[PDB]
Amino acid sequence: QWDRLVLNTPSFPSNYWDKFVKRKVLDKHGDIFGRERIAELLGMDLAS
Amino acid sequence: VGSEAFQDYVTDPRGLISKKDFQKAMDSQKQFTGPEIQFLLSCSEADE
Repeated sequence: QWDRLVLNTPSFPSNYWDKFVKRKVLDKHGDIFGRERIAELLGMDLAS
Repeated sequence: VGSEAFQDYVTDPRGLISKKDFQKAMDSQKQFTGPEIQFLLSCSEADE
């Protein structure tokens, strides 16, 4: 329940080797549960 | 159908879904090809 704060932050994968975990989640679960919902949950800008 | 993105495309208050909405929603899930999409449309009840 506490980890939800860090999902939509722009600096989630800091002190972690990869920085594209957001994009991998969007590519994996985006087309089932909703790409726009993934963007809202992860604080992602699809055009940007 | 159990997925929630399909519930996003569903908009009529009484349940149900337009054939065009069905086509684009089941295309956005990106699991069925064009022929299978049309076959599901054919197998649907397709009430007037």
